[PDB]
Amino acid sequence: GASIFRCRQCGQTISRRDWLEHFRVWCFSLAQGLRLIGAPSGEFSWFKGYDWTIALCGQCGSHLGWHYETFFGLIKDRLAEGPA
Amino acid sequence: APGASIFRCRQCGQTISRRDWLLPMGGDHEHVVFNPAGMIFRVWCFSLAQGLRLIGAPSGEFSWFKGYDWTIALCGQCGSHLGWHYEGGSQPQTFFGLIKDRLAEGPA
Amino acid sequence: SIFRCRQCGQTISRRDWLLPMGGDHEHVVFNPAGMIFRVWCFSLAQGLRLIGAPSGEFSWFKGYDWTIALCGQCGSHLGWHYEGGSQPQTFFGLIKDRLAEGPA
Ligand SMILES: Nc1ccc(C(=O)N[C@H]2CCC(=O)NC2=O)c(F)c1
Ligand SMILES: O=C1CC[C@H](N2C(=O)c3ccccc3C2=O)C(=O)N1
Ligand SMILES: O=C1CC[C@H](N2C(=O)c3ccccc3C2=O)C(=O)N1
Ligand SMILES: [Zn+2]
Ligand SMILES: [Zn+2]
Ligand SMILES: [Zn+2]
Repeated sequence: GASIFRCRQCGQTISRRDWLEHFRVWCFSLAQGLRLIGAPSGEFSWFKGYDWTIALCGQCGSHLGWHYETFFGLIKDRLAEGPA
Repeated sequence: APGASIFRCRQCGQTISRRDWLLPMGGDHEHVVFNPAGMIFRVWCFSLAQGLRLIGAPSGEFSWFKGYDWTIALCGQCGSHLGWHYEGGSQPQTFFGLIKDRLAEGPA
Repeated sequence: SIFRCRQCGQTISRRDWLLPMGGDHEHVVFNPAGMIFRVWCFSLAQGLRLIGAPSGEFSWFKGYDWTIALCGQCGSHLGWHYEGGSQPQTFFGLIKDRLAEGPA
Protein backbone atom coordinates (compact mmCIF):
# COMPACT_ATOMS: atom_id res chain seq x y z
CA GLY A 1 0.00 0.00 0.00
CA ALA A 2 3.01 2.35 -0.32
CA SER A 3 3.81 2.20 -4.04
CA ILE A 4 2.61 5.62 -5.38
CA PHE A 5 3.57 8.98 -3.87
CA ARG A 6 1.25 11.97 -4.16
CA CYS A 7 0.93 15.58 -2.98
CA ARG A 8 -0.54 15.48 0.57
CA GLN A 9 -2.51 18.71 0.04
CA CYS A 10 -4.25 17.94 -3.28
CA GLY A 11 -3.35 14.39 -4.37
CA GLN A 12 -1.37 15.18 -7.57
CA THR A 13 0.62 12.10 -8.62
CA ILE A 14 4.36 12.78 -8.13
CA SER A 15 6.42 9.56 -8.09
CA ARG A 16 6.55 5.81 -7.44
CA ARG A 17 8.49 3.25 -5.46
CA ASP A 18 10.08 1.91 -8.69
CA TRP A 19 11.97 5.21 -8.91
CA LEU A 20 12.93 5.48 -5.21
CA GLU A 21 14.32 7.80 3.70
CA HIS A 22 17.18 10.13 4.66
CA PHE A 23 12.99 16.32 7.79
CA ARG A 24 12.82 12.87 6.22
CA VAL A 25 13.61 13.10 2.48
CA TRP A 26 12.90 10.48 -0.19
CA CYS A 27 15.17 10.53 -3.26
CA PHE A 28 13.59 9.59 -6.62
CA SER A 29 15.30 9.23 -10.00
CA LEU A 30 12.16 10.43 -11.82
CA ALA A 31 9.10 12.48 -10.90
CA GLN A 32 6.10 14.11 -12.52
CA GLY A 33 3.55 16.80 -11.83
CA LEU A 34 5.99 19.26 -10.25
CA ARG A 35 6.94 22.76 -11.25
CA LEU A 36 10.64 23.55 -10.89
CA ILE A 37 11.26 27.22 -10.12
CA GLY A 38 14.33 29.48 -10.15
CA ALA A 39 18.03 28.97 -10.88
CA PRO A 40 20.05 26.23 -9.11
CA SER A 41 21.65 26.91 -5.72
CA GLY A 42 24.41 25.12 -3.81
CA GLU A 43 23.51 26.72 -0.45
CA PHE A 44 23.26 24.20 2.43
CA SER A 45 22.80 21.31 -0.02
CA TRP A 46 22.25 18.02 1.85
CA PHE A 47 23.88 16.10 -1.04
CA LYS A 48 27.56 16.78 -1.70
CA GLY A 49 28.24 17.95 -5.27
CA TYR A 50 24.58 18.82 -6.05
CA ASP A 51 22.80 22.13 -6.58
CA TRP A 52 19.06 22.33 -5.95
CA THR A 53 15.96 24.03 -7.37
CA ILE A 54 12.61 24.32 -5.57
CA ALA A 55 9.95 21.78 -6.60
CA LEU A 56 6.30 22.78 -6.17
CA CYS A 57 3.23 20.72 -6.76
CA GLY A 58 2.07 21.67 -10.29
CA GLN A 59 -1.59 21.26 -9.27
CA CYS A 60 -1.82 23.22 -5.98
CA GLY A 61 1.57 24.95 -5.48
CA SER A 62 2.54 23.13 -2.24
CA HIS A 63 6.33 23.02 -1.73
CA LEU A 64 7.10 19.28 -1.99
CA GLY A 65 10.90 19.33 -2.15
CA TRP A 66 13.76 20.04 -4.57
CA HIS A 67 15.31 18.93 -7.82
CA TYR A 68 19.04 18.18 -7.61
CA GLU A 69 21.61 18.43 -10.41
CA THR A 70 20.03 14.40 -11.34
CA PHE A 71 17.33 13.35 -8.89
CA PHE A 72 14.40 14.65 -6.85
CA GLY A 73 14.59 15.04 -3.08
CA LEU A 74 11.04 15.18 -1.71
CA ILE A 75 9.83 15.88 1.83
CA LYS A 76 8.16 12.79 3.36
CA ASP A 77 5.68 14.88 5.39
CA ARG A 78 4.51 16.76 2.26
CA LEU A 79 3.46 13.52 0.50
CA ALA A 80 0.83 10.81 0.84
CA GLU A 81 1.59 7.19 -0.04
CA GLY A 82 -0.85 4.61 -1.39
CA PRO A 83 -1.27 1.52 -3.60
CA ALA A 84 -0.43 1.32 -7.32
CA ALA B 1 -7.32 21.12 33.87
CA PRO B 2 -5.94 19.95 30.45
CA GLY B 3 -8.28 20.50 27.46
CA ALA B 4 -6.39 18.16 25.13
CA SER B 5 -6.28 14.84 26.88
CA ILE B 6 -9.11 12.57 25.59
CA PHE B 7 -10.17 11.70 22.02
CA ARG B 8 -13.83 10.92 21.43
CA CYS B 9 -15.86 9.98 18.33
CA ARG B 10 -16.77 13.25 16.57
CA GLN B 11 -20.24 11.94 15.68
CA CYS B 12 -21.42 10.66 19.07
CA GLY B 13 -18.94 11.26 21.90
CA GLN B 14 -17.83 7.64 22.56
CA THR B 15 -14.51 7.57 24.43
CA ILE B 16 -11.82 6.29 21.99
CA SER B 17 -8.26 7.21 22.99
CA ARG B 18 -5.93 9.60 24.81
CA ARG B 19 -3.16 11.98 23.79
CA ASP B 20 -0.85 10.11 26.18
CA TRP B 21 -1.30 7.00 23.99
CA LEU B 22 -0.01 8.53 20.74
CA LEU B 23 2.65 6.31 19.16
CA PRO B 24 5.48 7.56 16.84
CA MET B 25 5.52 4.73 14.25
CA GLY B 26 8.54 5.24 11.96
CA GLY B 27 9.40 8.40 13.94
CA ASP B 28 6.06 10.24 13.62
CA HIS B 29 2.61 9.76 15.13
CA GLU B 30 1.04 11.23 11.96
CA HIS B 31 0.93 9.42 8.60
CA VAL B 32 -0.80 10.68 5.42
CA VAL B 33 -1.98 7.84 3.18
CA PHE B 34 -4.46 6.96 0.42
CA ASN B 35 -6.56 3.90 -0.23
CA PRO B 36 -7.30 2.24 -3.60
CA ALA B 37 -10.43 4.41 -3.95
CA GLY B 38 -8.10 7.45 -3.79
CA MET B 39 -9.35 8.64 -0.36
CA ILE B 40 -6.66 10.53 1.55
CA PHE B 41 -6.49 9.99 5.32
CA ARG B 42 -4.51 11.87 7.97
CA VAL B 43 -3.86 8.94 10.32
CA TRP B 44 -2.70 9.27 13.92
CA CYS B 45 -1.11 6.15 15.42
CA PHE B 46 -2.07 5.16 18.97
CA SER B 47 -0.72 2.33 21.09
CA LEU B 48 -4.17 1.81 22.62
CA ALA B 49 -7.80 2.65 21.98
CA GLN B 50 -11.18 1.67 23.37
CA GLY B 51 -14.84 2.00 22.43
CA LEU B 52 -14.33 0.60 18.91
CA ARG B 53 -15.71 -2.48 17.21
CA LEU B 54 -13.17 -4.35 15.10
CA ILE B 55 -14.84 -5.88 12.09
CA GLY B 56 -14.00 -9.21 10.48
CA ALA B 57 -10.61 -10.85 10.21
CA PRO B 58 -7.24 -9.24 9.46
CA SER B 59 -5.99 -8.54 5.95
CA GLY B 60 -2.52 -7.64 4.68
CA GLU B 61 -3.79 -6.27 1.35
CA PHE B 62 -2.74 -2.64 0.68
CA SER B 63 -1.44 -2.25 4.23
CA TRP B 64 0.15 1.15 4.83
CA PHE B 65 2.44 -0.26 7.52
CA LYS B 66 5.02 -2.89 6.60
CA GLY B 67 4.49 -6.22 8.38
CA TYR B 68 0.99 -5.42 9.72
CA ASP B 69 -2.44 -6.79 8.82
CA TRP B 70 -5.50 -4.57 9.37
CA THR B 71 -9.11 -4.75 10.50
CA ILE B 72 -11.63 -1.95 10.07
CA ALA B 73 -12.30 -0.11 13.32
CA LEU B 74 -15.77 1.38 13.72
CA CYS B 75 -17.01 3.51 16.59
CA GLY B 76 -18.62 0.85 18.78
CA GLN B 77 -21.45 3.24 19.65
CA CYS B 78 -22.49 4.86 16.34
CA GLY B 79 -20.72 2.84 13.63
CA SER B 80 -18.65 5.75 12.27
CA HIS B 81 -15.54 4.43 10.51
CA LEU B 82 -12.77 5.77 12.77
CA GLY B 83 -9.76 3.90 11.36
CA TRP B 84 -8.08 0.48 11.55
CA HIS B 85 -6.52 -1.87 14.03
CA TYR B 86 -3.14 -3.26 13.02
CA GLU B 87 -1.73 -6.57 14.20
CA GLY B 88 0.61 -9.34 13.19
CA GLY B 89 3.74 -7.16 13.17
CA SER B 90 6.81 -6.40 15.34
CA GLN B 91 7.71 -3.74 17.93
CA PRO B 92 4.85 -3.21 18.41
CA GLN B 93 2.85 -6.32 17.55
CA THR B 94 -0.31 -4.17 17.38
CA PHE B 95 -1.51 -0.55 17.24
CA PHE B 96 -4.42 1.61 16.09
CA GLY B 97 -4.39 3.98 13.12
CA LEU B 98 -7.23 6.47 13.62
CA ILE B 99 -8.49 9.18 11.26
CA LYS B 100 -7.71 12.46 13.03
CA ASP B 101 -10.60 14.52 11.63
CA ARG B 102 -13.13 11.88 12.75
CA LEU B 103 -12.18 12.37 16.43
CA ALA B 104 -12.81 15.27 18.81
CA GLU B 105 -10.15 16.14 21.37
CA GLY B 106 -11.00 17.57 24.77
CA PRO B 107 -10.74 17.41 28.56
CA ALA B 108 -10.70 14.19 30.60
CA SER C 1 -9.45 35.05 0.35
CA ILE C 2 -11.09 36.53 3.45
CA PHE C 3 -13.26 35.02 6.16
CA ARG C 4 -16.38 36.97 7.01
CA CYS C 5 -18.87 36.54 9.82
CA ARG C 6 -21.54 34.26 8.30
CA GLN C 7 -24.33 36.16 10.07
CA CYS C 8 -23.54 39.79 9.19
CA GLY C 9 -20.67 39.79 6.67
CA GLN C 10 -18.06 41.73 8.67
CA THR C 11 -14.50 40.82 7.71
CA ILE C 12 -12.95 38.78 10.53
CA SER C 13 -9.82 37.03 9.25
CA ARG C 14 -7.83 36.05 6.18
CA ARG C 15 -6.57 32.85 4.59
CA ASP C 16 -3.03 34.28 4.70
CA TRP C 17 -3.33 34.19 8.51
CA LEU C 18 -4.13 30.48 8.86
CA LEU C 19 -1.92 29.04 11.58
CA PRO C 20 -1.00 25.32 11.82
CA MET C 21 -1.02 24.91 15.64
CA GLY C 22 0.30 21.46 16.51
CA GLY C 23 0.82 20.81 12.78
CA ASP C 24 -2.73 21.50 11.55
CA HIS C 25 -4.93 24.57 11.16
CA GLU C 26 -8.07 22.47 11.87
CA HIS C 27 -8.83 21.11 15.33
CA VAL C 28 -11.98 19.21 16.18
CA VAL C 29 -12.49 19.73 19.92
CA PHE C 30 -15.10 19.34 22.70
CA ASN C 31 -15.69 21.46 25.80
CA PRO C 32 -16.60 20.19 29.31
CA ALA C 33 -20.32 20.42 28.54
CA GLY C 34 -19.65 17.99 25.65
CA MET C 35 -20.29 20.53 22.86
CA ILE C 36 -18.19 19.72 19.73
CA PHE C 37 -16.58 22.42 17.61
CA ARG C 38 -14.51 22.39 14.43
CA VAL C 39 -12.01 25.19 14.99
CA TRP C 40 -9.56 26.76 12.52
CA CYS C 41 -6.53 28.59 13.93
CA PHE C 42 -5.59 32.07 12.69
CA SER C 43 -2.67 34.28 13.80
CA LEU C 44 -4.74 37.49 13.77
CA ALA C 45 -8.33 38.62 13.38
CA GLN C 46 -10.34 41.81 13.34
CA GLY C 47 -13.86 42.94 14.07
CA LEU C 48 -14.38 40.70 17.11
CA ARG C 49 -15.13 41.58 20.73
CA LEU C 50 -13.36 39.52 23.38
CA ILE C 51 -15.39 39.10 26.54
CA GLY C 52 -14.27 38.33 30.09
CA ALA C 53 -10.89 37.82 31.70
CA PRO C 54 -8.61 35.10 30.27
CA SER C 55 -8.96 31.58 31.67
CA GLY C 56 -6.59 28.63 31.61
CA GLU C 57 -9.29 26.08 32.50
CA PHE C 58 -9.70 23.29 29.90
CA SER C 59 -7.69 25.15 27.29
CA TRP C 60 -7.52 23.17 24.04
CA PHE C 61 -4.00 24.56 23.46
CA LYS C 62 -1.37 23.81 26.09
CA GLY C 63 0.24 26.91 27.57
CA TYR C 64 -2.49 29.36 26.48
CA ASP C 65 -5.39 31.06 28.26
CA TRP C 66 -8.62 31.74 26.38
CA THR C 67 -11.28 34.44 26.07
CA ILE C 68 -14.58 34.07 24.18
CA ALA C 69 -14.71 35.95 20.84
CA LEU C 70 -18.00 37.42 19.53
CA CYS C 71 -18.53 39.24 16.25
CA GLY C 72 -18.22 42.92 17.30
CA GLN C 73 -20.84 43.96 14.76
CA CYS C 74 -23.61 41.36 15.28
CA GLY C 75 -22.72 39.33 18.41
CA SER C 76 -22.33 35.92 16.72
CA HIS C 77 -20.07 33.59 18.76
CA LEU C 78 -17.22 33.07 16.31
CA GLY C 79 -14.61 31.40 18.56
CA TRP C 80 -11.94 32.24 21.15
CA HIS C 81 -8.73 34.20 21.50
CA TYR C 82 -5.65 32.56 23.03
CA GLU C 83 -2.85 34.34 24.82
CA GLY C 84 -0.01 33.98 27.29
CA GLY C 85 2.01 31.41 25.33
CA SER C 86 5.26 31.58 23.30
CA GLN C 87 5.75 31.35 19.52
CA PRO C 88 3.14 32.61 19.05
CA GLN C 89 2.13 34.56 22.12
CA THR C 90 -1.44 34.96 20.79
CA PHE C 91 -3.79 33.51 18.16
CA PHE C 92 -7.45 32.79 17.45
CA GLY C 93 -9.46 29.58 17.24
CA LEU C 94 -12.50 30.39 15.08
CA ILE C 95 -15.51 28.16 14.39
CA LYS C 96 -15.28 27.30 10.68
CA ASP C 97 -19.02 26.82 10.18
CA ARG C 98 -19.73 30.34 11.54
CA LEU C 99 -17.52 32.01 8.93
CA ALA C 100 -17.99 32.50 5.20
CA GLU C 101 -14.94 32.45 2.92
CA GLY C 102 -14.88 34.65 -0.17
CA PRO C 103 -12.89 37.18 -2.23
CA ALA C 104 -11.66 40.40 -0.62
N1 LIG D 1 -19.60 25.27 31.29
C1 LIG D 1 -18.74 25.49 30.24
C2 LIG D 1 -19.25 25.76 28.97
C3 LIG D 1 -18.38 25.99 27.92
C4 LIG D 1 -17.00 25.98 28.12
C5 LIG D 1 -16.14 26.14 26.90
O1 LIG D 1 -16.61 26.21 25.75
N2 LIG D 1 -14.83 26.05 27.11
C6 LIG D 1 -13.86 26.07 26.05
C7 LIG D 1 -13.13 27.41 25.95
C8 LIG D 1 -12.03 27.34 24.91
C9 LIG D 1 -11.08 26.22 25.14
O2 LIG D 1 -9.93 26.26 24.77
N3 LIG D 1 -11.56 25.14 25.82
C10 LIG D 1 -12.88 24.92 26.22
O3 LIG D 1 -13.24 23.86 26.70
C11 LIG D 1 -16.54 25.68 29.38
F1 LIG D 1 -15.22 25.66 29.63
C12 LIG D 1 -17.37 25.45 30.45
O1 LIG E 1 19.56 20.69 0.02
C1 LIG E 1 18.83 21.48 0.60
C2 LIG E 1 17.56 22.00 0.01
C3 LIG E 1 17.12 23.32 0.61
C4 LIG E 1 17.05 23.19 2.13
N1 LIG E 1 16.62 24.42 2.80
C5 LIG E 1 15.60 24.48 3.76
O2 LIG E 1 14.98 23.53 4.18
C6 LIG E 1 15.35 25.92 4.03
C7 LIG E 1 14.40 26.53 4.82
C8 LIG E 1 14.40 27.92 4.85
C9 LIG E 1 15.30 28.66 4.09
C10 LIG E 1 16.23 28.03 3.28
C11 LIG E 1 16.25 26.65 3.27
C12 LIG E 1 17.14 25.70 2.55
O3 LIG E 1 18.11 25.95 1.87
C13 LIG E 1 18.36 22.66 2.72
O4 LIG E 1 18.72 22.87 3.87
N2 LIG E 1 19.14 21.90 1.88
O1 LIG F 1 -3.62 -0.09 5.67
C1 LIG F 1 -4.68 0.02 5.07
C2 LIG F 1 -6.02 -0.03 5.71
C3 LIG F 1 -7.14 -0.44 4.79
C4 LIG F 1 -7.14 0.47 3.57
N1 LIG F 1 -8.13 0.11 2.55
C5 LIG F 1 -9.21 0.96 2.29
O2 LIG F 1 -9.44 1.98 2.88
C6 LIG F 1 -9.96 0.36 1.17
C7 LIG F 1 -11.09 0.83 0.52
C8 LIG F 1 -11.57 0.07 -0.53
C9 LIG F 1 -10.94 -1.12 -0.90
C10 LIG F 1 -9.81 -1.58 -0.23
C11 LIG F 1 -9.32 -0.80 0.79
C12 LIG F 1 -8.14 -1.01 1.71
O3 LIG F 1 -7.33 -1.91 1.71
C13 LIG F 1 -5.76 0.64 2.94
O4 LIG F 1 -5.59 0.91 1.77
N2 LIG F 1 -4.66 0.34 3.72
ZN1 LIG G 1 -0.69 19.58 -4.57
ZN1 LIG H 1 -19.42 7.38 17.28
ZN1 LIG I 1 -21.28 39.39 12.58
